[PDB]
Amino acid sequence: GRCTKSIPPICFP
Amino acid sequence: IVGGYTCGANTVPYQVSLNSGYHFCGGSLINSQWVVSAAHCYKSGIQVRLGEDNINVVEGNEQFISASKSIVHPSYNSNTLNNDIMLIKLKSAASLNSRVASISLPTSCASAGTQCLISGWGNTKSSGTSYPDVLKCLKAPILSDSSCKSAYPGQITSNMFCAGYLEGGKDSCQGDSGGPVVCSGKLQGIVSWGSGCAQKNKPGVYTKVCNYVSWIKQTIASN
Ligand SMILES: [Ca+2]
Ligand SMILES: [N+]
Ligand code: NA
Ligand code: NA
Ligand code: NA
Repeated sequence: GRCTKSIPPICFP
Repeated sequence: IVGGYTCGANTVPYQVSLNSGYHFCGGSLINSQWVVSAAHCYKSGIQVRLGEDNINVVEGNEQFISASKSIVHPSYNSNTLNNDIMLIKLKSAASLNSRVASISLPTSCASAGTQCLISGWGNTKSSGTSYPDVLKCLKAPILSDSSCKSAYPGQITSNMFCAGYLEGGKDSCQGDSGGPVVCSGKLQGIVSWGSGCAQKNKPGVYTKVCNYVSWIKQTIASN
C-alpha cells in the first residue's frame, strides 16, 4: 500500500 | 521506474546509485562533493556510485566513493515522511566530466503541469518485481496540490508534491527512492513514496526540494 520507494520498502498501514 | 524507457548511458549524469553490496536507493549529485537523497535511505555502509549505467558491470566511467557524512534532516518524521531529505558528503570529491555532472538546485518552486525527468534503477513492474541493469527514465508532469491532496487525503505536507499520472502505468517504484525529479534543468524533487507503483489514481509523491535550498546551502557551508 503506502510505502517508501527504497529497497526494501518501508510501509504504513 | 514503471512505464519508462532506457535512458541511454550517462544521459543523466547527476544520477547516482547508493550501494551497500546492492543498489538500494538513488541520489542526485549537486556539487563535486555532495549528493541529495531521501532521509528514509539512510544507513551505515553507503558507497556512492557515480557515472553508472549498467550497475552490474564495470563498463568505464564509474567512480565509487564512500560517504563520509550522511546528514538526515533533523526534523525528518519517519511516520509521515515529512522532511524526507538527506545530504551525503563524499569522502573525496568526484572528478566532474561529461558523464559525472552536478544538477542545479531550484531558484523557485515549479508549477503544476511542468514536465520533469524522473530516473532510477528501481522495479520496472507494477505487479511483481523486475530490477533493471541499466538506468530507466520517465517523463512526468507535476500535479496540482489540490489533486495531490485529493489522491492522498491528510498525508501531503507542504514539503511534498505529486508527479506522474492518474491513469496508471507510469511511475517511480521501489529502488528509485532518493533519486531525482528534474524539471527544466533544476532538481525539484526526491523520489519518496506512494500507494504502490503506477496504480490508478495513486501518483508518486516526492520531496519538494525548493523548500530546502537554504537548508542545503547552510548545511554544506558548515560541513
Ligand atoms: Ca557499471
Ligand atoms: N487526484
Ligand atoms: Na536497504
Ligand atoms: Na491500477
Ligand atoms: Na544561506
